[PDB]
Amino acid sequence: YGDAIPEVKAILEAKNEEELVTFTSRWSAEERKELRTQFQDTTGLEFIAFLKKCIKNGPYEDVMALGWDCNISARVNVIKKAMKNVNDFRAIHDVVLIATPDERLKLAQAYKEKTGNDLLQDFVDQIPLTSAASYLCHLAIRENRTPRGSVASDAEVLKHNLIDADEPDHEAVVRLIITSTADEYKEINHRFEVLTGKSVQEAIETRYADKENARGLCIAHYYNLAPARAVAYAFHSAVETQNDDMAYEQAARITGLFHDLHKFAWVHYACWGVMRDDILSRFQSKEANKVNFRDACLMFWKLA
Repeated sequence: YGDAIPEVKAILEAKNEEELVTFTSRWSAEERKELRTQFQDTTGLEFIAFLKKCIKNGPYEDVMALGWDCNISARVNVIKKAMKNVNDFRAIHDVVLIATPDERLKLAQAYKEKTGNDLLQDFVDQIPLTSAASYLCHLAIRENRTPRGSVASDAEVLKHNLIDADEPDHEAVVRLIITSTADEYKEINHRFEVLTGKSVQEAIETRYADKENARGLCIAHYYNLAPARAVAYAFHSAVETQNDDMAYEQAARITGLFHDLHKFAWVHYACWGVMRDDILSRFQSKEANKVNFRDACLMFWKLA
């Protein structure tokens, strides 16, 4: 790290976003953490804040700042930003839906240590229970997965609420999905497809006109099938977003949080296209804070 510290300090001082990408590519998660520690010991500067001070704000900065951090710290930062003003359910969902029970516990602990408040209590105070999106937030952190031995009837509950009913029972749908074991859910999913001739994704996206709602339910659904499939869907949802500010914001977060943990998202993305090719095609902005995002994104996903 002795040579690498002055190397990256100089890259940052030059605002050389291109070289920052290639520099970052050299290091494992364990090495990034060690490098930040030594960087601060040697230079007196906390690495992430210095990176943000040097690199102009936007999605390129976001992907780098999230990607260089420890994953749980990154998640805490994302939740706080998401809840500061109008709740950004897309960001909260990414954090709490794409999470093992242990990741959930570690997030709760880190969030309490950082903010002095329990995550669940902040959800209680700041997220009224109305929409599917709101129920996903609360139930994701409250409820565990347990077998029910009712695969046929659970598939019927999904058909009834997603397709047949005048209005879905949002809480019942969220509870069903969030509390399903992976084994039972694979079976529920198949039975739903047989019963309806539709994918669960299609049924959700047809029913829920609010994009945050539809997206969050699809993430929870896909997580049950495979964690990296939820990540692939979320990435797809970013790619197909017409508004560049939003598409790049979402892609930066998803990449920063999940590029290592869910490295095989590209396997599941193949449903929609070749992930490498779509990153290249989609992220072509000339805006200064976006121009180098594509290359950062490819690097973090090992698709360069």
